[PDB]
Amino acid sequence: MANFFIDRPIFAWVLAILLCLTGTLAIFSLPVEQYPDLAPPNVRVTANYPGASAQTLENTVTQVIEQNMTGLDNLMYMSSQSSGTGQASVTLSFKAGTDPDEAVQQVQNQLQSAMRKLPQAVQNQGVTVRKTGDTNILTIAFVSTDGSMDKQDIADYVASNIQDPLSRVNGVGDIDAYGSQYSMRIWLDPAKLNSFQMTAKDVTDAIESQNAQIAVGQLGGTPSVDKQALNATINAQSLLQTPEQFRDITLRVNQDGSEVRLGDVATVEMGAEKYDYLSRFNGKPASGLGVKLASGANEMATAELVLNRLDELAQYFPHGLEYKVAYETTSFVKASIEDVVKTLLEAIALVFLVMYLFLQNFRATLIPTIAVPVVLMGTFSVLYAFGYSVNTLTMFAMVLAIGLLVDDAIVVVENVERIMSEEGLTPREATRKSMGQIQGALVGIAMVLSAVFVPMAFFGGTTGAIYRQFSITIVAAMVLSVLVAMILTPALCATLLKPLKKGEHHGQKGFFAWFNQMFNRNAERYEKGVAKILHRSLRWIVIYVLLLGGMVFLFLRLPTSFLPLEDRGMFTTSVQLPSGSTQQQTLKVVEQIEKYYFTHEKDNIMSVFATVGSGPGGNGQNVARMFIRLKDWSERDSKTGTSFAIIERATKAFNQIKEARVIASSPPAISGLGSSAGFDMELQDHAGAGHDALMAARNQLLALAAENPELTRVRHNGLDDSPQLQIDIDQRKAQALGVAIDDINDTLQTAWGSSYVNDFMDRGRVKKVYVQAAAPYRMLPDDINLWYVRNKDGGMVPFSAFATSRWETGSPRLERYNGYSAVEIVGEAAPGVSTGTAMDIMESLVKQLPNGFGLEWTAMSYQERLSGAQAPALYAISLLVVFLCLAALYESWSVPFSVMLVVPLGVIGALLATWMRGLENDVYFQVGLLTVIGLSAKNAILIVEFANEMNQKGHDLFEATLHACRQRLRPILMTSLAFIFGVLPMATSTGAGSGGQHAVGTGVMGGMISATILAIYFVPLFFVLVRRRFP
Repeated sequence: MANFFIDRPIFAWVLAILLCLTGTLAIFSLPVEQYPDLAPPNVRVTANYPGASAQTLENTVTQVIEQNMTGLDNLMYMSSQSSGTGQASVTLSFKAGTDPDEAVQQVQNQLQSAMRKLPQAVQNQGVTVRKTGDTNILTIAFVSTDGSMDKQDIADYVASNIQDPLSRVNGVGDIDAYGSQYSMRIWLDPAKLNSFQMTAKDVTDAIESQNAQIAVGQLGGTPSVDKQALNATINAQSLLQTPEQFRDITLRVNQDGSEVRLGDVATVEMGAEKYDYLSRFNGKPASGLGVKLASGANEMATAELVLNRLDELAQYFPHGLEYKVAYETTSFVKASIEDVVKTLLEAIALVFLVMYLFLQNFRATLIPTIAVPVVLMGTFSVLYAFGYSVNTLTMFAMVLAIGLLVDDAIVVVENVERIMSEEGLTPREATRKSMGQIQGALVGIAMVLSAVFVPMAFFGGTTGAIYRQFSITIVAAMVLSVLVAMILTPALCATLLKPLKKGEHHGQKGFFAWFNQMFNRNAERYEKGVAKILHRSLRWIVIYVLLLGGMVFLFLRLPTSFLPLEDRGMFTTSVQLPSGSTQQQTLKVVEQIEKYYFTHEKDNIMSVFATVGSGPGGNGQNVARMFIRLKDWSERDSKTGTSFAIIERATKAFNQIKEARVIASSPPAISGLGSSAGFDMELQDHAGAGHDALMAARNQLLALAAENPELTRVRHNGLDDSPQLQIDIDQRKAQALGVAIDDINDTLQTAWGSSYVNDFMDRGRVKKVYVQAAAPYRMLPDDINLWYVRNKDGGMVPFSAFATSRWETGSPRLERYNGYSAVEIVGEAAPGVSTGTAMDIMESLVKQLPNGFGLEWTAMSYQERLSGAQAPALYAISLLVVFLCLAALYESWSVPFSVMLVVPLGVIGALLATWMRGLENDVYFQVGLLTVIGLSAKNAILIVEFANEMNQKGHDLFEATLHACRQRLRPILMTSLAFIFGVLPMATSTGAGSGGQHAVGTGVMGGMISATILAIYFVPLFFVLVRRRFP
């Protein structure tokens, strides 16, 4: 095919132009983001029962939903939790590859069956089915500088005027709000109600009757009289708006003309619907607004548009109110893209530099400078065709892929240059000769490289998708480069490469002449060394065995991780007070934490956005979450001001706070990924022994795990049991007094708990109406006796006559896994112990527990259980395919063994480098290891192919091998030096994303150095041995 395009340069140019144009269009079209959708589709069903308990919520909502979530497709497992707050969450985790839209549609369809079975209050509150894969782009906090606007006012203004326009931006998918909008609040007073012989049910009925919209009908609705004049819509009373109107709601009118209004028995104010959240920004009350990206759009552009629109809205803000960004991802992703494109351009520049250093021809130097960009455009086109996008992973693969295309261009241009400068052939004739002698080698290289990179695509789970991104990117780049190498590059070498090789060589003096002399001397020394090692094989065979053993040792010593941690610009601090603690104490602890942040780590912090009333382990009054944002990477020191150093200091500082367990942590890149040491287990109760038996079994299992040295940091993710109040309503006594049990239950539910009675309109927006007791009358257990219920005769019966309260213990949050009462016991495998071994130890411990208690692994542990040693099988198949392709290429069964033995040569250097630098065996290291394997394999393939060709034509074995290794020295050195210097900025990058860049740079640098040093000697040795034996 190469000879076809050598005579037709215009055809190759046309194809290159088409590829470049398509690549440009793809670049303009494809999305850009930090990471793609890499997680099994998880769907969460959230139901809210105001004032409910954990037991009541589980009985009436959680179990009902679970029993109807049947018939779902690709459902890995079901996890549910019922919290004492009044929120029940059912999480349905589907298998990887399931369509998220289909999954959420199925979950919604199954929920519709059980909607009527839910309690009326739960239905009124609304049950929403949403994915859990939400990625928050920004967390904007609105704070009143003047102080005129209170927290409730700020939240209402945001929900009214800000949440609407921002949600209409193209890239916005969802906008979470951390504040509660204004809602009409009615605070009942038991003494007043008893004074007027009223009840909470009367108030609820009056509100529902006097605050409603009624559609009467039409004035001339068909059928009508013969000569009806007009047809007009008829309307009736409208929703009440002001709190004063609610105070005028007439409960009853006395026979004397006196009236009893709603304001007479209650206090009406416009407050928040949910008082649980106490969001605070930099010590001042504030409300948050989290915007989440819609799939398929640029997160950077979406964030920019959201900020621009909010700036537009900022012109109409009331005095005092200002919007502050407490969390941003635009800076990190912009820095990542800038670093990737900088590395690509610098790699191209270094390719130019090395090409002019070795070949010393300007046009020959241009030849690869124009061949790499067309391959890049082709790769971008393929990525757009496959539906991919510019991610961190895809960009890293593109950086890795730069080695292969550069290597192909280097080898072809160097071969044609050598033919021109030695045989004196015409540029066209030299190109034809080079293509004739290297044509099959390129196809074999393409096939073996594909076999190197393809198998990692078929791994399962989130790690499987992460590997698939790199695999597809690199394979597309390799195929495009091979196609370009056989089409475009020969045309360039035959067209724009001047025949004056002698003239080009003649005009050489200074550093170029000295470099040529040094290279000639080093090549002579290398050839002499190769001859020496060929004449003495046993020592170097022993050396190879020792290198293999050291490779095994270093692989065993390398810790394993999934993604490196980078200074993302912010970290998160969490606070959890002991159970049964009010939100005032949590606020005090949060104030202490933020004072610490603003005092000591002042030089690095920029803004801390706390949120009392929610956080890890479930929402509650004793749980708080804080988002701490740091300054730009340049401003803070890169030695003592790094995010890791800040959290290291904070954890030491936070561990001295006995009040609550406050722990600082850095957010993971992907929520799905977890630490390799850690594991998740769900100790279930199959026999239905009860909650108390389950808790006792959990305590025993935790004790056993703490005893075992193979398990470290084992704990439950749930909440420990807390005291609760049990009201005993004497049914017989209540009925003897004449009271109705339904009235008692309604009074308790709408007095102590809330009651979403109806809706009202405020400033053109509908807001909820809640009826509940005033704060001082729902605090102590003795506040129950303050209420009075009305019997049949109309008299008021005290609550103490038919009720008694006692203290008991109950779990604040009840959790279920796959429909069984379970507790999530999370632990971490001890260092030096296999994760599978830790899981087996935990399973044995669960066996030691009393019967009826099983175990089920979740998330990462379950994924590991499913994917059992798939990688060894996939790479064994890959090795077999490589062997078959090489045997076909070399027309022998023994020669391919020579190439396959060079794989350990390049991996030992990468292992040694990543071990010395202290890095770990992350996925980036895996990709770099595969790339260095591929490059070493390509070098060995070229060497053995040249040697085999010369031997077949007749050149002895020793002489042929020496000549082949002499010929291949220059291109191998050229490619190795170019790739090393291209990835050197990655290995020494300080700033955003330094983690993955350091990983890839160190791995590639070590691997390439080791390969280019060892292979150039060992490959001739292997070839000579196998050809001597002829097996």
